Amino acid sequence: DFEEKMILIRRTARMQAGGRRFRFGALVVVGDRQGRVGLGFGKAPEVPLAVQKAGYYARRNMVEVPLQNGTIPHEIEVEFGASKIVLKPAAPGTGVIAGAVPRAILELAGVTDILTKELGSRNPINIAYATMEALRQLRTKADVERLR
Amino acid sequence: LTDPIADMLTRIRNATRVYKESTDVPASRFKEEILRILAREGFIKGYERVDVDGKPYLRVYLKYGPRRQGPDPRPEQVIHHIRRISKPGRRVYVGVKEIPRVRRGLGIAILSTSKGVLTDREARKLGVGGELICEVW
Amino acid sequence: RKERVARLLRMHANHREEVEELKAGDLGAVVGLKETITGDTLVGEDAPRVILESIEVPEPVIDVAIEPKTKADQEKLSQALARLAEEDPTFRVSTHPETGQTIISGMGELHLEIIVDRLKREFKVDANVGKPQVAYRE
Amino acid sequence: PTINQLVRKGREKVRKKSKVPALKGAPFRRGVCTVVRTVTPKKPNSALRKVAKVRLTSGYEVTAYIPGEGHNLQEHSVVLIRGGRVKDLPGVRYHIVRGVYDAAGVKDRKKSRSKYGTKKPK
Amino acid sequence: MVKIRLARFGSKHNPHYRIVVTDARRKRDGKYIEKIGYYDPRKTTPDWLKVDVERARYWLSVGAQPTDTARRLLRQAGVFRQ
Amino acid sequence: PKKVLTGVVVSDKMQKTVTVLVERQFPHPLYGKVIKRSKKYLAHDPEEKYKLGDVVEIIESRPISKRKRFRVLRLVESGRMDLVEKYLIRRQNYESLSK
Amino acid sequence: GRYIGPVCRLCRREGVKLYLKGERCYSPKCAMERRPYPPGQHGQKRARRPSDYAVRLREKQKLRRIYGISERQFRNLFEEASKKKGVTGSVFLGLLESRLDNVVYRLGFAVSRRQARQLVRHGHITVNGRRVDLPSYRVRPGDEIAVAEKSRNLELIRQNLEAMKGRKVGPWLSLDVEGMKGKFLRLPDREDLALPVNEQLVIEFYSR
RNA sequence: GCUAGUUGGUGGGGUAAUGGCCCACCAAGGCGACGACGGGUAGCCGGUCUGAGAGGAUGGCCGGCCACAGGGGCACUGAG
RNA sequence: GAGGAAGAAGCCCUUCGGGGUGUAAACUCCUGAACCCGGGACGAAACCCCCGACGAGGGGACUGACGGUACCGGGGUAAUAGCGCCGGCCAACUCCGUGCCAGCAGCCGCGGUAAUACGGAGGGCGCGAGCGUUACCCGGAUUCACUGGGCGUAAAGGGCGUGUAGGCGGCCUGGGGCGUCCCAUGUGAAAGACCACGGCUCAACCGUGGGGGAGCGUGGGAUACGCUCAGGCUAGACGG
RNA sequence: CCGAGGGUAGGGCCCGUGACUGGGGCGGUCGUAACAAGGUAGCUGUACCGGAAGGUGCGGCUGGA
Ligand code: SF4
Ligand SMILES: [Mg+2]
Ligand SMILES: [Mg+2]
Ligand SMILES: [Mg+2]
Ligand SMILES: [Mg+2]
Ligand SMILES: [Mg+2]
Ligand SMILES: [Mg+2]
Ligand SMILES: [Mg+2]
Ligand SMILES: [Mg+2]
Ligand SMILES: [Mg+2]
Ligand SMILES: [Mg+2]
Ligand SMILES: [Mg+2]
Ligand SMILES: [Mg+2]
Ligand SMILES: [Mg+2]
Ligand SMILES: [Mg+2]
Ligand SMILES: [Mg+2]
Ligand SMILES: [Mg+2]
Ligand SMILES: [Mg+2]
Ligand SMILES: [Mg+2]
Ligand SMILES: [Mg+2]
Ligand SMILES: [Mg+2]
Ligand SMILES: [Mg+2]
Ligand SMILES: [Mg+2]
Ligand SMILES: [Mg+2]
Ligand SMILES: [Mg+2]
Ligand SMILES: [Mg+2]
Ligand SMILES: [Mg+2]
Ligand SMILES: [Mg+2]
Ligand SMILES: [Mg+2]
Ligand SMILES: [Mg+2]
Ligand SMILES: [Mg+2]
Ligand SMILES: [Mg+2]
Ligand SMILES: [Mg+2]
Ligand SMILES: [Mg+2]
Ligand SMILES: [Mg+2]
Ligand SMILES: [Mg+2]
Ligand SMILES: [Mg+2]
Ligand SMILES: [Mg+2]
Ligand SMILES: [Mg+2]
Ligand SMILES: [Mg+2]
Ligand SMILES: [Mg+2]
Ligand SMILES: [Mg+2]
Ligand SMILES: [Mg+2]
Ligand SMILES: [Mg+2]
Ligand SMILES: [Mg+2]
Ligand SMILES: [Mg+2]
Ligand SMILES: [Mg+2]
Ligand SMILES: [Mg+2]
Ligand SMILES: [Mg+2]
Ligand SMILES: [Mg+2]
Ligand SMILES: [Mg+2]
Ligand SMILES: [Mg+2]
Ligand SMILES: [Mg+2]
Ligand SMILES: [Mg+2]
Ligand SMILES: [Mg+2]
Ligand SMILES: [Mg+2]
Ligand SMILES: [Mg+2]
Ligand SMILES: [Mg+2]
Ligand SMILES: [Mg+2]
Ligand SMILES: [Mg+2]
Ligand SMILES: [Mg+2]
Ligand SMILES: [Mg+2]
Ligand SMILES: [Mg+2]
Ligand SMILES: [Mg+2]
Ligand SMILES: [Mg+2]
Ligand SMILES: [Mg+2]
Ligand SMILES: [Mg+2]
Ligand SMILES: [Mg+2]
Ligand SMILES: [Mg+2]
Ligand SMILES: [Mg+2]
Ligand SMILES: [Mg+2]
Ligand SMILES: [Mg+2]
Ligand SMILES: [Mg+2]
Ligand SMILES: [Mg+2]
Ligand SMILES: [Mg+2]
Ligand SMILES: [Mg+2]
Ligand SMILES: [Mg+2]
Ligand SMILES: [Mg+2]
Ligand SMILES: [Mg+2]
Repeated sequence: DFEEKMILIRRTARMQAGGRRFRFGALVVVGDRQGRVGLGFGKAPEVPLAVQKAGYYARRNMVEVPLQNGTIPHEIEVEFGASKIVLKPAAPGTGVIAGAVPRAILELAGVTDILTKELGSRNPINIAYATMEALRQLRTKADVERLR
Repeated sequence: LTDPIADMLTRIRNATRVYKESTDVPASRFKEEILRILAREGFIKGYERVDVDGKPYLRVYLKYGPRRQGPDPRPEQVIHHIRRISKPGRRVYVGVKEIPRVRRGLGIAILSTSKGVLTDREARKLGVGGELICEVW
Repeated sequence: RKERVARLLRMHANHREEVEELKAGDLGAVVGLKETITGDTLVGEDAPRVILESIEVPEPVIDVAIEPKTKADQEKLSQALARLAEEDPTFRVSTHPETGQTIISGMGELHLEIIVDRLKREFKVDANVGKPQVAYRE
Repeated sequence: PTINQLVRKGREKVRKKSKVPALKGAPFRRGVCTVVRTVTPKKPNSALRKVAKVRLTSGYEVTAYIPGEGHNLQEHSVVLIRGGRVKDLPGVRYHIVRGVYDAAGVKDRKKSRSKYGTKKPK
Repeated sequence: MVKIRLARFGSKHNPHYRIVVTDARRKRDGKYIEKIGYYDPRKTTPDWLKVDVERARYWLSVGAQPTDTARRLLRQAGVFRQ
Repeated sequence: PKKVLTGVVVSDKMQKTVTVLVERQFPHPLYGKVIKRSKKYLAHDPEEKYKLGDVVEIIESRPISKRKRFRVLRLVESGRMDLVEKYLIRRQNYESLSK
Repeated sequence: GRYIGPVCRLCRREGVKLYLKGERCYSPKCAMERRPYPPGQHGQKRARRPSDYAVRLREKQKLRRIYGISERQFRNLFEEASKKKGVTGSVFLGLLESRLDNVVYRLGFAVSRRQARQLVRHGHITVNGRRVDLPSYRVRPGDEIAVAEKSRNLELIRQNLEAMKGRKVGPWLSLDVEGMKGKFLRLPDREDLALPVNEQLVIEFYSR
């Protein structure tokens, strides 16, 4: 099976007569380190549920990510509205030179060597959703040729 | 019209994103020469020298992927990305060693030269350089 | 603090004689030093860092207050008598708890006289002096 | 901006403003103490902090902070100062370096003595 | 006049010359006209002298005079052999 | 080589000397874009034969006066008073860039 | 100079027996056996979830503490690596291992690198029959790591040479025993060596 | 907005040598939003530091050019 | 340096059972920085003297500040550790003292009787002949944005035109080849930086070789895009 | 003749300083202008007036009804 890492736990708060009433939310990345990843963000009235829920949604939503000696094929830039992830491919000696949100979503997909950067809003939650949709936008000399 | 090229790539861009089977772009020899590349490179099906109200156009035949599964059945694109590099505002000119390398191989830079309208692979082997006309992937 | 001893001089009636050494139980004047003041022990470099017996006695007998007139040049005096205090270690600057005036204190009339007269006719000082103010009470 | 506008009008380089003009560029500066008092700091705070007005060899007269528990400072104290805003105190933007000139270090200090100019206990 | 002499390099107690052609009125170790080979007076490696004898002749011809120990390592590897 | 350059005569109101305005083009070292710039050369006409409009080549020559260091080499084109206006209309325009 | 203090505590913090003590490390009397929690007042306190910086910090001190070396020298070796051709992490362990004092330990001349370093600093070792006392001598492929033959008649080389007649120096080394020599034949492969060290976590550290 | 040795010319002095370098005369020019004039600050470069790079910042030690020898002016001797 | 307890004393913690400093110490033993003796340099082979011919080659002699130093050889004592931090950023936690006081402070902010945030202690984390601090440069700053930003409401469309310079400019054919691309060649000093080897025991330092690029000069070549010049067009624009 | 510079005289720029005064920032006294239709929708350019916030005239805006 898969490996889990909680990436972001956070208490929110909502208002109601006499009291602010909370609810927690957790963003979790899940991956095999050999090629699949996934991410889901879930919110229960208690921390540990919402973590598990984040997991539930984690596996309910996964990603190809066509590794290549542990790096990615092409360099890729995606914007998830104001937040902006950039991935660059790195030679077999480097390492994962990423943030913390992109560190996880890249380590669990089994990226071993990468150059990256977080221009734009460096908000975790959108930097997350951004790193994913950029992964799931990777292609190969294959699928290019297949398409042409 | 200020940049006939940008116009065309944008005729072509705007076209595909709503999956127009074709789109026609007013014609020039230079214009054709780039299309002639798009085709040859798997980006478009190809093109023919049509005519609207007696006006010499080019009809570009667009090309996509399969219908897909899920709630967004729209195909992926064949030209995912196309944009002017050199420009009337700012000429870009690269010498051969200056020549860029689009999407780690998977894409191209079409670049005018004193030896035809080549691609990056093409000029790098031909040993020349010129005006970075655009980029496709 | 470490300190280079360049030259060593004996002072005679009429001339200054240079000499390459100064044995124990003798007096002379050493050229070179920079930080050394009076009543400060001095040892060769690789030796026991002993401090000679100090000295110590009389506390000042006469006290005189000095008013820095006006007023951005009080501190012409502030740096003046810090140069003084390592030059004469027998006067004593102090500032009054209440009233806040500056109180030079001395070994006698005469002692305060020249110290004061210097402070002006050698440091310009915009200042006058006299009887210290009294800290009263209700 | 168009590429022309940049050709014409360039891009304006950012310039920074010293937060220790008084030092005249030096690491530290020497000075004498004109006033030594306590001051009160702004909300949300509430102490009596020990300050010194100090006239520098640069020309400037600045007010400085006296770090630590207790000091030996008063009028005419010769003193050495370093860059260092104290956040709560209007107009304080340098510190007196204890253990220099007439700045006594702190009696009984045990930790971080490097920073209160106390020598090492035996 | 234009000269052939030893232009010191290396470091302290590590002499490492560079017999050289340069105008007499330069610093010893200043802009020379041409490097015509090194010299390691300490003899620390098999090559403690390699005068470009092809070049070192051209100079001597057109003027260049030399140190009384420039020639020493110029004779030593014979620019003078008849 | 003695630098040769090509430009229009904009002043002949001197005596055995003509002003030759010279354009050059080059790319902006930061912003790529090609840009024009120019320079007026006082040029030696020993036989006074050059006039307004006359696009000519002038050549790097030895000094003849303070600021004359080129002599005209060869008449290359003629009557380009459009370029002459292109430079008067700029000059003239200056009278309204004051306060 | 070197770490020099209480050394079990290194291992107890690091949650991994680093074999620093040498002769004692395999005894039930080592510390890691009796208490394998971190040193000091707070070890039996239920440990807390470690940050990524931590994780790479701990991983780094781990590698570093193993070769028992100054963070100065460590980093400078490491820098040499990055700039050197190909795979940084590997070439790191390479140069980390191509250093003398640790060789002597790999060749069991001495019990631990500490003991090894002493031996090396004392002139009791020689590379190539030239006497060499600098524990940072990067040994290069082809070198003869002698014992000083005037150091030969010495209770401690013997003892350790004696327990080294037919054990296996790794794939890159060649202990001609009896005659006290040995050889540095190959800079290691990554696979050549297992240490409790993620070669990559350390690169990701110095990337901050 | 600037400019009377100012910009050009004829003749001459000066110099190792071109030149408004200096001088007499003739002409009315020369320069400026591509930033003249003016004010500020600064010796420049090889390089150095930082930076993914582009770029930013810097110019002590060493090597190259320049400028200066308390502040000014001046010429003499000399290949200089 | 090796061995050295289910683990001394003191100190810190404690639910009072125990936990921690800690194999750390003591202790056994092995090595042997400094020191002590003995020897002891490379840097210096030319200038000059001798045969020859004052030349080519040969041969002989004098000369060492550092220096009795480096290094070698023999003997040879367990032999300085300190500084920053331990609320979050950020690696490291408890007890007392204190009580918006005394103080901390780079930003958030911490102190009002139970403070992991002040002060001391024990413990811990990081560095180690150093550790910290202030000043400043570049970085994070994609926050002057060329690479690589923006303007309906966040800072940001000129109150609206008309037009000067300027910037930009439709489709076809041809000449030039200014930009642009290519090859050659000169220049691009030395040190530096980079790759290789090599000298000092290592390294710092240093030596030898290699690889050069931008940039500019000179000659040859290309013509697609831009430029200029020359003809034609009518889809822009103006006109009837 | 030119000429360091000295001197007479009139100008331009900069910097420091000055009785007093103008507002600006930081750490009790009067009212209640704004935020809810904020108790007269708010804001607006201008204008006159008023201890003060502000009020009022004229026009505009909706970012009001
Ligand atoms: S003995 Fe056990 S505790 Fe001490 S070092 Fe060797 S491994 Fe760690
Ligand atoms: Mg969702
Ligand atoms: Mg956006
Ligand atoms: Mg943020
Ligand atoms: Mg935020
Ligand atoms: Mg795929
Ligand atoms: Mg004093
Ligand atoms: Mg309070
Ligand atoms: Mg408070
Ligand atoms: Mg005092
Ligand atoms: Mg001599
Ligand atoms: Mg003339
Ligand atoms: Mg021995
Ligand atoms: Mg780094
Ligand atoms: Mg960095
Ligand atoms: Mg005249
Ligand atoms: Mg003449
Ligand atoms: Mg003449
Ligand atoms: Mg003149
Ligand atoms: Mg003349
Ligand atoms: Mg006249
Ligand atoms: Mg110009
Ligand atoms: Mg000035
Ligand atoms: Mg200056
Ligand atoms: Mg950047
Ligand atoms: Mg220099
Ligand atoms: Mg002068
Ligand atoms: Mg002078
Ligand atoms: Mg002087
Ligand atoms: Mg003089
Ligand atoms: Mg027990
Ligand atoms: Mg105990
Ligand atoms: Mg106990
Ligand atoms: Mg021990
Ligand atoms: Mg012994
Ligand atoms: Mg010798
Ligand atoms: Mg003879
Ligand atoms: Mg001796
Ligand atoms: Mg010895
Ligand atoms: Mg001991
Ligand atoms: Mg620290
Ligand atoms: Mg840190
Ligand atoms: Mg922490
Ligand atoms: Mg208790
Ligand atoms: Mg108290
Ligand atoms: Mg503290
Ligand atoms: Mg407490
Ligand atoms: Mg509390
Ligand atoms: Mg505390
Ligand atoms: Mg803290
Ligand atoms: Mg900064
Ligand atoms: Mg930047
Ligand atoms: Mg800024
Ligand atoms: Mg931009
Ligand atoms: Mg922005
Ligand atoms: Mg607004
Ligand atoms: Mg408008
Ligand atoms: Mg207006
Ligand atoms: Mg126009
Ligand atoms: Mg055109
Ligand atoms: Mg045009
Ligand atoms: Mg050309
Ligand atoms: Mg060079
Ligand atoms: Mg070596
Ligand atoms: Mg070299
Ligand atoms: Mg035409
Ligand atoms: Mg005069
Ligand atoms: Mg005068
Ligand atoms: Mg005079
Ligand atoms: Mg004034
Ligand atoms: Mg109201
Ligand atoms: Mg109202
Ligand atoms: Mg109202
Ligand atoms: Mg309202
Ligand atoms: Mg109104
Ligand atoms: Mg009233
Ligand atoms: Mg009213
Ligand atoms: Mg109204
Ligand atoms: Mg509203």
